[PDB]
Amino acid sequence: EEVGKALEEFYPADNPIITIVKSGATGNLTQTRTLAGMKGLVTNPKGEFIPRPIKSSFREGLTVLEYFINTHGARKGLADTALRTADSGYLTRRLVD
Amino acid sequence: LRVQGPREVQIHLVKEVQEVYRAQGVSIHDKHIEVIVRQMLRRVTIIDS
Amino acid sequence: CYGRSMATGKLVDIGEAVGIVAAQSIGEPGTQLTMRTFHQGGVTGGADI
Amino acid sequence: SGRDYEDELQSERDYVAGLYARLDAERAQSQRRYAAALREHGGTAVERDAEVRALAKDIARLNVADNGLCFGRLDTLDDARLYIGRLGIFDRDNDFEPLLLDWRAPMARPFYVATAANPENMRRRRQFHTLGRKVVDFTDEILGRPTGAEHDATNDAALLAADIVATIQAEQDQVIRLDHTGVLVIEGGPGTGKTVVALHRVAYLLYTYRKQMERHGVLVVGPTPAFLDHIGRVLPSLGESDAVFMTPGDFVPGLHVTAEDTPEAAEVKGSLKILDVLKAAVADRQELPSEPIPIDLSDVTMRIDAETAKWARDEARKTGLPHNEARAEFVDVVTYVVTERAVARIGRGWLTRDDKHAWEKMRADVVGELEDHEQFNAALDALWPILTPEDVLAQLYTSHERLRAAGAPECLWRADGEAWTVSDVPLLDELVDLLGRNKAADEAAERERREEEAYAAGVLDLMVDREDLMDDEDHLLAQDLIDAEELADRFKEQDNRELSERAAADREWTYGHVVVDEAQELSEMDWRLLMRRCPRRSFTIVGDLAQRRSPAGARSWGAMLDSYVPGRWVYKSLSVNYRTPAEIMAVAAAVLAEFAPDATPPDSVRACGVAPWARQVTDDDIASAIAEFVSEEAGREGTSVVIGPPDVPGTVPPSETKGLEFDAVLVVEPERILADGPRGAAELYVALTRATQRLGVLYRDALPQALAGL
Ligand SMILES: [Mg+2]
Repeated sequence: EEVGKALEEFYPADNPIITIVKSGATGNLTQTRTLAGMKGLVTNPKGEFIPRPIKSSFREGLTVLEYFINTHGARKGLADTALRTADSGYLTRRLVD
Repeated sequence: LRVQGPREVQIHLVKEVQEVYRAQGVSIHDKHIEVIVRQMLRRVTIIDS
Repeated sequence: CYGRSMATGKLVDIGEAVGIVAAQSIGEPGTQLTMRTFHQGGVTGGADI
Repeated sequence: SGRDYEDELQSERDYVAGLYARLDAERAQSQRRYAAALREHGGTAVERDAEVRALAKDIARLNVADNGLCFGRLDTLDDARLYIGRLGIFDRDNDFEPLLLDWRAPMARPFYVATAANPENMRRRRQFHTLGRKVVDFTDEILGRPTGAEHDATNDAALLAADIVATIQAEQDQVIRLDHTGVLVIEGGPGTGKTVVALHRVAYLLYTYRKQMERHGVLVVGPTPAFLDHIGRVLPSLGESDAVFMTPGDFVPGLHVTAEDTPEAAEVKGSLKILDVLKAAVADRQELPSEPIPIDLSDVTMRIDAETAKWARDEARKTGLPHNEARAEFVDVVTYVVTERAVARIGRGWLTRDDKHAWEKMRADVVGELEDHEQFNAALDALWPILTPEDVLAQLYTSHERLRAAGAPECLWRADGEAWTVSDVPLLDELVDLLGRNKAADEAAERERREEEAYAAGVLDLMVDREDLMDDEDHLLAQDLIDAEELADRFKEQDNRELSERAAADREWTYGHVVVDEAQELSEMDWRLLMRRCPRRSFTIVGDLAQRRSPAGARSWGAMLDSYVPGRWVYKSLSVNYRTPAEIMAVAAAVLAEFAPDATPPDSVRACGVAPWARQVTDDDIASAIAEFVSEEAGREGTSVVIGPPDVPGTVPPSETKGLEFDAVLVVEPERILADGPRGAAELYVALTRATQRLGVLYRDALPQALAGL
């Protein structure tokens, strides 16, 4: 959170990266922090947080182990998104009925 | 339902569902939830005639 | 009683299937809500809010 | 109650208030973060779920810890302070120095395992008794030689302040630290403090094996929940949701008996010798009619007779299955014979032995008809009915013919058959295993599950298939990961009751540990039941044989335990009497010699000089005597009690004061206590041995031979 606040303070108002976000076009300050700030915490395959943060940012480039631990939740989301639609459709069908 | 009546229980159901949807950042007009709820309380149970 | 139609901005017309509209409006954003854990085992996740 | 004690209590209360203020601040921060994460996370779904669940877990943990935050305090030999409570609170501004230690933290280990003989670098252990966000009081124990200036409600420091003390510490440590993980029988004469040692022992055992028993639960049995009180006050995470309490009349779920049977029917009902009776009882219901029962079939005049009924019940007995389970064999054999005979009767002339597809076809028709024939079902209900334990016991007790046939003595007959005493509870439970379950079919619930699965499958079929996908690239679909059954189960209620509720409502629950206070009172059948309920054989058995009042109670631990753990159970006995004045033991030994020429009186330290006093009461002054006794002891510190038969309004019955201690104890008219049942003398002994400071007696005509000393 502190790194995100510092990133928001530092950026000029007219910078294109922050200009896109502040204009309501795309993205969040979270994505900007992950890009130029720090990636932060990532989750185990079992969903728990890994106490070691990814202090590197994609601007700087992630180390090997940081990238490997980051892959976990990245792959988990692929199945999570597919699974959520099942529950959404269940509730929708009940409501339609 | 037993204490306050059909009106108040319908209001309570709408309030609770909209509380859940508002906490999660979803905006749905109350009339849709009311349309759903109105069908939940369409029946009366009989004991004698 | 239903009142202004959200899509047209005018009073709802006779014959409009408001029920399906309400069902779709309530169901479509369901994917944004939190859900029960998809993990097969473990403790009941409903103990926490 | 010292003024400095009040000052220390106020200081501790202020410290706990500060801890609760920090807890409130943390909860407010967690709630704010949780709301923000739920609303506008802005990240990926998996990350949102992770943060939301972590915050929810933190909030739930804080809410749980809100009740009774701090258990106590430890004073280290380096003069430090360590606060033990339900949460770990640290000063983030002072290098995270611990303000409160989670009871599971390693440095909090001594609070549970330290003893006066092996102090783990601690000098004082302080317990706080809390009713909420407030400390009601605190009690301290010195891990070493006491001095008497310390304030504890149990008075252990003062009593031990009044080397023999070293041997007391060594014995208590030996009992407490025993790494037996088995059946431990702790025994001790009154005034020795077996309750304190048992509480410390159970605390140590539960702490050291918490991981192994966090799921199984702990059962507590005794006349009072005091042990559960201590467990809850030192292990709330286990006491509140995992522990269970039961009286011997409350073993059966749902049922709650309190009436007690006569001292002879209870004895027979409290011994395994009655088990053979119970079987006979369920064998007595294998009735065969005295007269043939017409089938009254639609077309044929078939009938059943004692011959075929005898053969059928003989076969069902030969099967060896329980009653409601062998019903299947009995009905099948009866149906076989009746169908053979009926088909032979219908098959006249046109059909004699056309076994293939003609004789067998008529057998099929006859069975299909008979299985739904109302009279046949009524007959099979009259013969070999389905029984519950109550259906067995009520009829057995009432008939007075079934008792004679089964070999049961007439000491236990009653017209009010369904009036249950605490002695009937174990028999009622054992009848569950003897009768068995009918093994019925739950068609309705199965149909409900089928319909839910069908709806879930329809929901899955409602989604877009892989062939029709319009997305830029192929991707996982819901149908690839979840099946109809999983989705249907996902939306069920899936009740999640607590263990303290889940186990108490299940007659067949196996507990991880069993604690038995006043265990000498349990009958052999109660021990059978408890051992059935604890296959791990992990028991903390506390009691004293010489204080027994029930007739079915234990007379020797070996006779009760050797049937289950021969030689494997460990016996520990406490020798020194210090909590009661030696003058009390002087008369207690005299009352105790009545049961053994030598018995085993404990040696008594701490003679007080304040002799017990006995008073003659005549001309309607006994009620006065007790009135001025209570009026005097009201203003003389501590707690006081009067013990006598309920015929006197102002006395607690001796049975109720079994496990308590008091400063001033008055016992009224021991002559009636002696005559109460077969164990009246024992009652007197118990009533005498509850006094720690002052003992008074009221007698009508003259002191009984044993009580002539005071
Ligand atoms: Mg696309």
